[PDB]
Amino acid sequence: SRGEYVVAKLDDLINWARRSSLWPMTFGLACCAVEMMHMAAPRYDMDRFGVVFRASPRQSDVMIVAGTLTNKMAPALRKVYDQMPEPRYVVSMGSCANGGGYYHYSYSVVRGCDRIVPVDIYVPGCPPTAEALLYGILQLQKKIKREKRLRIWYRR
Amino acid sequence: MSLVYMNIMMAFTVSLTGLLMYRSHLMSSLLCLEGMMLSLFILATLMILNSHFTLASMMPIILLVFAACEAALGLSLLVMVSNTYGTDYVQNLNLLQC
Amino acid sequence: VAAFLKNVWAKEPVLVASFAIAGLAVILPTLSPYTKYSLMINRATPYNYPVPLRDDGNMPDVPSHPQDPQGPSLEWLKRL
Amino acid sequence: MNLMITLLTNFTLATLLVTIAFWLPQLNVYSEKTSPDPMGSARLPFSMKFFLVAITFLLFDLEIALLLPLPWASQTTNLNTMLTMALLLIFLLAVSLAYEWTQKGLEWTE
Amino acid sequence: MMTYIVFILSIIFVMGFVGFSSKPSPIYGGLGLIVSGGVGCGIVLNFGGSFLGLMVFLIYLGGMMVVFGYTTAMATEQYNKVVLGTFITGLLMEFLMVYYVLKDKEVEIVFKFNGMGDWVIYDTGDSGFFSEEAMGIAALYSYGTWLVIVTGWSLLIGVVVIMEITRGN
Amino acid sequence: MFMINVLTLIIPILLAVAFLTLVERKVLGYMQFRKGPNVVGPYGLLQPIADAIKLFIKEPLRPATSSISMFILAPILALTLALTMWIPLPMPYPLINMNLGVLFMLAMSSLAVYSILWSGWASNSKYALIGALRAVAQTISYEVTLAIILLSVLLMNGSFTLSTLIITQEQVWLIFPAWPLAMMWFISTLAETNRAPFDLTEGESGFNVEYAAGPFALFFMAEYANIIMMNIFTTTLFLGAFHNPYMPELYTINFTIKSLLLSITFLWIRASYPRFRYDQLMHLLWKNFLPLTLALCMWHVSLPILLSSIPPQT
Amino acid sequence: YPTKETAHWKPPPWNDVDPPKSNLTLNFGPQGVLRLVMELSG
Amino acid sequence: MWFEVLPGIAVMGVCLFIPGMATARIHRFSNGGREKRVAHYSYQWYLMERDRRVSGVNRYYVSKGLENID
Amino acid sequence: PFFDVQKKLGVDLDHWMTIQSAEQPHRIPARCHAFEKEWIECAHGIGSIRAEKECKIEFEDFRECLLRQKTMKRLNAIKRQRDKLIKEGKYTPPPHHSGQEDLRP
Ligand SMILES: CCCCCCCCCCCCCCCCCC(=O)OC[C@H](COP(=O)([O-])OCC[N+](C)(C)C)OC(=O)CCCCCCCCCCCCCCCCC
Ligand SMILES: CCCCCCCCCCCCCCCCCC(=O)OC[C@H](COP(=O)(O)OCCN)OC(=O)CCCCCCCCCCCCCCCCC
Ligand SMILES: CCCCCCCCCCCCCCCCCC(=O)OC[C@H](COP(=O)(O)OCCN)OC(=O)CCCCCCCCCCCCCCCCC
Ligand SMILES: CCCCCCCCCCCCCCCCCC(=O)OC[C@H](COP(=O)(O)OCCN)OC(=O)CCCCCCCCCCCCCCCCC
Ligand SMILES: CCCCCCCCCCCCCCCCCC(=O)OC[C@H](COP(=O)(O)OCCN)OC(=O)CCCCCCCCCCCCCCCCC
Ligand SMILES: CCCCCCCCCCC1=C(C)C(=O)C(OC)=C(OC)C1=O
Ligand code: SF4
Repeated sequence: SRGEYVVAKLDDLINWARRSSLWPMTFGLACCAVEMMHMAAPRYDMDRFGVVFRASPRQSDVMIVAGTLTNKMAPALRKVYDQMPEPRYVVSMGSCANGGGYYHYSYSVVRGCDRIVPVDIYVPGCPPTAEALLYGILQLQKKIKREKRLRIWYRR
Repeated sequence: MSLVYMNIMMAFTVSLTGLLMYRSHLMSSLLCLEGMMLSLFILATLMILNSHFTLASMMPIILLVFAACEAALGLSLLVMVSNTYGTDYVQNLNLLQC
Repeated sequence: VAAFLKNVWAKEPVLVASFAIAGLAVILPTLSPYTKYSLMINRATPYNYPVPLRDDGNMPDVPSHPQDPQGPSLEWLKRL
Repeated sequence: MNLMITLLTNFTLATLLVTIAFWLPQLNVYSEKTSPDPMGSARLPFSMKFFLVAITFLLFDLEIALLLPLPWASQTTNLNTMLTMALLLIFLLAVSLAYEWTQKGLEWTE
Repeated sequence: MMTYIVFILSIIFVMGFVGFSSKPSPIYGGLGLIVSGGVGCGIVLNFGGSFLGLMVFLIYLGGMMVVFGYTTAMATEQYNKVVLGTFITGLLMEFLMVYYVLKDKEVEIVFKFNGMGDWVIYDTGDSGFFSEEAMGIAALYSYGTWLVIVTGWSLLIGVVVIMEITRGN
Repeated sequence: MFMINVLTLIIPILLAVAFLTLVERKVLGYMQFRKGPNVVGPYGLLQPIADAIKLFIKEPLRPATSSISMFILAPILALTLALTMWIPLPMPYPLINMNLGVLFMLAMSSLAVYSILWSGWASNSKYALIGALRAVAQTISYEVTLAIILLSVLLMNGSFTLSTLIITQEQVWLIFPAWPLAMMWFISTLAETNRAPFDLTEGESGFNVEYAAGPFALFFMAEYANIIMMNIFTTTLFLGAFHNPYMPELYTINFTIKSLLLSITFLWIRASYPRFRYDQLMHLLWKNFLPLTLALCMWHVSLPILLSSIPPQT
Repeated sequence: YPTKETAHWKPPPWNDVDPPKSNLTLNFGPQGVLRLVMELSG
Repeated sequence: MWFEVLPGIAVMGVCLFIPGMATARIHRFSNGGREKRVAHYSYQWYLMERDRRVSGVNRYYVSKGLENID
Repeated sequence: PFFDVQKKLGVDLDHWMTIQSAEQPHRIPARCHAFEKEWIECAHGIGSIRAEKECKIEFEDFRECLLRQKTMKRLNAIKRQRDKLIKEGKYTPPPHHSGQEDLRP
């Protein structure tokens, strides 16, 4: 009918707006933050996708966890995650944030950042290249594109 | 006479009664004092402009300058007593009863 | 007296420039020959009406018409 | 007449934009957040430096209010007197600045 | 009702004075005083004093009430029946005065005031190729030599005084 | 009929602000050996629309504000004072022809700091209040030199009217007899709108940390409108254009080009230098700019008397 | 003549000097990474 | 390369050219094909009101010349 | 004590402002120049006690120029009678008082 068409077009509009202006915050913990800085370099140019460089935590959309999440750092990570306005997304970069990586069996390393925050995109590597993090960002954009919030609201 | 004169006199009287009855803070007294000056400014300016007294047009500028210097001195005194007591309350300025 | 100026111009040139500009501004209008021109340009600007005088009989200097030869002249202003 | 119409239009456009910016995510039903400055509960420390620069600005602003009618005042016939008074006023401005300078008034916010 | 614009502005002026004079909080008193100063500048502008109203905006509001609110932000740490009571009674005397003015077109409290619109007192002639208030202010450097001298000396002495008393020694 | 004039003034201001965001992103990218946004639209032409919609569907912060009244009122004042400082601008004919338009602009610019003060006080954070107080002090301290420079420049004009400023520069640009005032005015307007290398609130808390994304966007839009307005005012003051009374489009195109070049110079400045410290810019103002401003003010009072070049009062 | 009202009235000090009745502390959290505790005096 | 900033600058230039052109065209249209008359002083306003009264249409830009005198 | 330093020294520190009928810039007249001039030409040289009684009518004329209570009262009475006659319906306003006059110049 008409209402389903209207909510489908509005959903496409809001998903295009959200996926094309992803403002990231980056947790500069370890090596993978240096590789994030290298993706923000002129060669790969995160800004040209609408993805700004080092936005504020109070206005960012996607939060990137690039490095090792230790036991002394995890409550601060949760506190930063809780203050982000919705819609919020989390990208895990590298093995240390994915599952612990080299320091998985350590006494002071959280075995994956998914034990603290919900994670949408997992980027594998040690460090994953700037190409790989760019691919993960674009895959997150694809995930945002196929969201169906207004259709779900109309059907309920 | 005119009506806006009556309104400016009543505004001055309201600000004077506000100054003359302190509530808690010294800053509210300073605000009432400066509202009194503002009412004086408006009254004198209206009288001078309506009377076409050309050479009296410089008076409200001098009045504003002198009363703002007064207000600067008062703000400095308020800052000094706030540094002494930690607050600008008028009930702490009672050492000189004895 | 002479090396002091050089030292203070090497160290604080901004204050040297400020004081020099101030001294120029305070000693130049008393020295220029064009201040009198400003005086008689400001005093020759006709803001209000030139009210005529009743002819008693003895005013050879006061003209009876604007195009009459007698009266103030602004040829110095037209040439300068 | 036209000026206050323009003022009202600017005010109502600003308040319309602010109302839409506030109350439009209010129609969203996102979540309820609990949320349980580097200083936790420290009192604001009173600094004499910020008050000093504020009062210095106020006094210089007053002497600016005195200096303002110079473009109109330059058209007077008494040009020597007006020039002398203008130079005296700006010289008093400079002297007040120099007194603030020498007695360490502009210190740590130079 | 458009002929009563200065009267309506004066009503707003005195209402703001009642509001800020009730002393709810120093910052709210500052906000009410800012609004009252803006309305009073509107009164002066509608009377013909463009320069004096713009002085009110530039010096009183933009230059001095900034200092008042700036000092208010450095004290009076952030988080009544009396405030509401005096605000209500001040509004009551104000509106009673307005009704008694407009019902009989004359009033006496201390002086005798007339209830007609205040456009009657205006002058029927033109000022020529200049504004009278600007020439009156501009005569400060030509006529007011003594006024300039005493005002500038008082300002410099005020700078010295403020520097003296805030030092603490 | 007049409301059409008001609307065609105020809607292109918002359009120019959004495309100023896009232009600044692209120019900074091309100045940092990279590209700006070119994926969202053709050469990024659709980036402000997407960014605006995203910011207007963002979750609000919902702070524990001490006063919701001034929390509402601060963006109101910021946007109203950003939009109301355009009406006496001659383009070549001002929308509201004011006899004292220059001093009206000075009054509005002096009134603009209440948004910073109320935004700092409304947020419960004390560090936000401290940042707001520092920003207010810097803003008023540069208001001082703005006023002195404008006063000293106006002595070549003869009145406060903005339309006469075109007539004064009918022969030569005003940057030729007043270039030190032009440099000091440009730096003072750069520090007036809180821009680099004077944007201390972005360097190590802002005055609007607790504000929601929508009101933050409104504050930022007001700041960019202030930037464009200040550059247009500087162009009118020092780089006046040739105005044909039969073809106003010549003046409109000329000052549009000059003001766009000045705003691009603002963006060029913001990506070349490190930021100042607070005491360093206070030193730059109270101890470098102010004495030279006073000396040049005395020079430009005493100069037209000694040159027999008093500008006409009317 | 001391009364009941004038019972808490102490004499003034001999030198007429009354006693005057710390510094700011900031906790810059981890929001590489580093925490800082700053004792600041303005 | 660098010439790709030009569409954004062109859109900004159009949006800055619009208000001045609109203001000039509105002033010329609303004042009978002439500039909007400036009245900064009371003498110019008195001339304005005299011309409005002498127009016979209650409209200050309808200016009548030698066709009115006898 | 009122030490007349200005008259002793010959300086003019505040006499230019002290009255409205004095020397004003650009020969701008005030609204009540003539009344104030007549009142001053009365009161000069006779003291306050004699000037408070002798030609008080000049001061009454000056005060009536300054504040205009009698003119306002007369206009109020005329307008009140006009309003009463208009409401009771025995007065029709003329064309020139309703905006249909096409004024002189
Ligand atoms: C609008 C037109 C365009 C304007 C220019 C735009 C492009 C240029 C942008 C430049 C970079 C901007 C970003 C940085 C801004 C901050 C830095 C800054 O501006 O610092 C200012 C610096 C700061 O000085 P400073 O801090 O280096 O000074 C040293 C001071 N001590 C030693 C105490 C530390 O300079 C000034 O303030 C000077 C201002 C201009 C002076 C003009 C003088 C004119 C000549 C007078 C006469 C000289 C001859 C002698 C006398 C002769 C008499 C006959
Ligand atoms: C008489 C002319 C008109 C005067 C009135 C108008 C003045 C306009 C300018 C106003 C300036 C106001 C502020 C002046 C402050 C001067 C005092 C000062 O700052 O002294 C300190 C300074 C040394 O600096 P420091 O102690 O380290 O302070 C930290 C900054 N570095 O010390 C110095 O750097 C030395 C400063 C004093 C010596 C300056 C000499 C300049 C000479 C220029 C050429 C001559 C010009 C003609 C006038 C005669 C000057 C003597
Ligand atoms: C003062 C001047 C100010 C100017 C401001 C604006 C500047 C930029 C102007 C626009 C530049 C070009 C934008 C092109 C957008 C993409 C158009 C397009 O082709 O979209 C295709 C997309 C998918 O189409 P689909 O049918 O799925 O494809 C399958 C077929 N093989 O379909 C869709 O996405 C749905 C349809 C989208 C249509 C978008 C059209 C452009 C929208 C521009 C908005 C602003 C317009 C100007 C407003 C101010 C002036 C009036
Ligand atoms: C009742 C019916 C109407 C109901 C309400 C709906 C109103 C219209 C809303 C816009 C049109 C709906 C469709 C939105 C886009 C859907 C199609 C799509 O996803 O297109 C993708 C395409 C770019 O493809 P992409 O995935 O980005 O690929 C990157 C390159 N490899 O994208 C493009 O080519 C560009 C897409 C542009 C979308 C339109 C332009 C922006 C929106 C303009 C109107 C709203 C905002 C107006 C201005 C507000 C203030 C800023
Ligand atoms: C928290 C509260 C809300 C805050 C946001 C809204 C308020 C603040 C932002 C807007 C500020 C507006 C300032 C308005 C006054 C500015 C001065 C002014 O009007 O100047 C223009 C003009 C004088 O120039 P001139 O050329 O001489 O006049 C024509 C002569 N032929 O003068 C004229 O043309 C005079 C025209 C008639 C009189 C106009 C009076 C306007 C209404 C009164 C003031 C309104 C603002 C009150 C609040 C202030 C801020 C709290
Ligand atoms: C009527 C509303 C018009 C849209 C609002 C103003 C334009 C959008 C600004 C968004 C924005 C952009 C593009 C942006 O790039 C940016 O980074 C510098 C911002 O600040 C963090 C922004 O706010
Ligand atoms: S995943 Fe590898 S590169 Fe990344 S932080 Fe861990 S050790 Fe470093």
